Amino acid sequence: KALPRLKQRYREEIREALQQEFNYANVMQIPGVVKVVVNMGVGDAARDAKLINGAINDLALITGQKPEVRRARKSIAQFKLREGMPIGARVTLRGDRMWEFLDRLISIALPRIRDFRGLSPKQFDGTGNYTFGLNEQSMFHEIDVDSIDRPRGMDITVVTTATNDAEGRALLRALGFPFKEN
Amino acid sequence: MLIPRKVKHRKQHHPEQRGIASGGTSVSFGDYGIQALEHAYITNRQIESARIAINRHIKRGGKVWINIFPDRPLTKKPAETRMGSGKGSPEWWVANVKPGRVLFELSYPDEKTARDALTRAIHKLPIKARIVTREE
Amino acid sequence: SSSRNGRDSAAQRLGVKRFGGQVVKAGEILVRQRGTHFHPGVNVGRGGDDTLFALAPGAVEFGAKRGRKTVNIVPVARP
Amino acid sequence: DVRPKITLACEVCKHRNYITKKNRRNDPDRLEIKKFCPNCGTHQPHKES
Amino acid sequence: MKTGIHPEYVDTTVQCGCGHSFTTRSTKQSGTIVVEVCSQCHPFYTGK
RNA sequence: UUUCUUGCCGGAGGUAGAGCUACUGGAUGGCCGAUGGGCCCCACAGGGUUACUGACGUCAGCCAAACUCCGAAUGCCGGU
RNA sequence: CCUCCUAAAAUGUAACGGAGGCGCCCAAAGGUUCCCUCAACCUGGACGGCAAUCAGGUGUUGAGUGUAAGUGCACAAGGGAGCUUGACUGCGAGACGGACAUGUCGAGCAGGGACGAAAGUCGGGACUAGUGAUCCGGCACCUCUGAGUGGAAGGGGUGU
Ligand SMILES: [Mg+2]
Ligand SMILES: [Mg+2]
Ligand SMILES: [Mg+2]
Ligand SMILES: [Zn+2]
Ligand SMILES: [Zn+2]
Repeated sequence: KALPRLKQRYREEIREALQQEFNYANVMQIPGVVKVVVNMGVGDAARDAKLINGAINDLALITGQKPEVRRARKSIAQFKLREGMPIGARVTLRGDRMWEFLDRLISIALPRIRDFRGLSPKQFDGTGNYTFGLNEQSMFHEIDVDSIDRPRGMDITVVTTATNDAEGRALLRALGFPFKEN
Repeated sequence: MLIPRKVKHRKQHHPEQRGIASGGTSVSFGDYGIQALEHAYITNRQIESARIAINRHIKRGGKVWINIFPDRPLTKKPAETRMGSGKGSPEWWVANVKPGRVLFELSYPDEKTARDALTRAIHKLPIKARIVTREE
Repeated sequence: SSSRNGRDSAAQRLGVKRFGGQVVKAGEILVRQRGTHFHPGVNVGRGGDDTLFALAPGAVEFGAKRGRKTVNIVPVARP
Repeated sequence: DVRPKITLACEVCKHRNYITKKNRRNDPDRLEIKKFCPNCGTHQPHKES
Repeated sequence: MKTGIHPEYVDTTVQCGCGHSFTTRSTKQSGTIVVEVCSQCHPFYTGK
């Protein structure tokens, strides 16, 4: 009896739109969205570890799930990094949580980018995956404007069942992403 | 003066002079070559001398290949020393040469000076050698 | 005029002790080895230091199993 | 010494049953461990002496 | 969904300066978020 | 007769030999050309250039007591 | 004392022959149950660059195994998590190796435990170094002895 709006807008007509656009052999061929992954690559926590607390708090407040701390898998002095210290936080969004989250992204956070000129269509993987980084965290209304001690951006990765760039871009355009044209 | 960039082991047992060659027994890059008919360690100074002799007799044209590389080290003890107290220090580089091995290779327009240069090189080697050509 | 070498350990007398076809009692050491160059088969156990020993009387038989060298004990019959 | 020899006694009958080694810098405290004590006939807690 | 280790999630409602309202969920405990510029209110999405 | 010799049968090797796009190294000549040098534009963004140094790959010919995808003859253990 | 080559395809084999390591460490890096698969490269990503964290793909072993080298290990002995102390007591058929003294493996039985639904595994660590005979003496415990007798001193046994 509960159904998120983006899930509905997908199910009712993106199915038929993509089917008539690409003439698939059958229904299961139609590309869909699997998961969206949000992480803060802190890195600079090597000097001081308390940056991770702010990072995880921001991820929790923007995603509704607490993140997990990603430790260093190698030791590198050039960055002054040893085995296993808090370096980043990840959040994996699946299901209706992912659906309403990226609805919120596509409708609220992105318009609040300062001088939003668009997202490059050429940001895709070549296997149907879209990833884009972000320079600031103040766009989400769910962070108080006085909560920012310092700026901390994110990487957002969207994983789809698209075979490659064509259908990946088509699905994301149909979803309402603000792409450019060049 | 050919020396390997590095070796895994600086001190090694002597190469064995048994049998006849099984690889590199035919002329492959040039038109004529020098084939060995004896067993002998061939040092890099001998190779240098033979290469210089061929180059001098051939002058401008022609190209010369050296299919033999001295990567095997030989050691000698300091002089006036009694036996014992460890192994010597490496101060020769040789390549083990069996009969049938083709050592040098020449590609030149004219047969007479080709063979003459090859003979000049042969006279600098410590082995009995002969000149061979691609045709059977 | 001295060498930094010259020191060595004792030989540990490893190797196969009972070859194929020999009759062994239970608990006899069949092969002394470092790794698992041979793996235990039927009625053959593996010691702490990787020696294979018979678990039951019979006749030693070597073999292979999925590319692994194995040692087995064949249950010799009654006289 | 860093890794000295410690001796563990049963908490009940106070018999010195086992001797072992531990890193004193890593473990400045006495070692609590459950070990079999023969005369007691059962597993009793042991403490470093 | 683990027991209580996550920040709480509340059904919310978003209304814009364009007068258009949503129905969604977020961590905003007040249950409603007011925004100035929305999707149909941005020049890029309007084509300007 | 358990010893020994001969025939047969069952065994486990890693030497001699050989092989290397089968590993770790060494190493010859090409083809291609990253990178860098310098030249060439000169902006310092924006592009074509070069005795060259020439990665990676690839075609052919090679080497090794401490190399091995391979691998004898003898010898050794057991049965008969 | 341990590892490799010399060492001549069982074992063993010398030289002031060729190369290295050890006189430790871990209360978890031990026991058990359960799950997982690296390195490298390509592509895309905010600071971020060859290389930090994230995503997709190719990738059967080239990573890693506390520490040398070799033999092993991808079925994992490599990576992760929960519980835990078997890094036990009394023993031990049968073996390897050996001048001797040393040294090494061991199924299985009983007690009392850990883990596991169970089968089962557990008498330290993937394996091989990390050590010192005897005498003399110290400490703890024992239903041993006690120089006429009761004690005691001293002496024995077991662990160290
Ligand atoms: Mg995809
Ligand atoms: Mg001559
Ligand atoms: Mg030393
Ligand atoms: Zn007790
Ligand atoms: Zn609006």
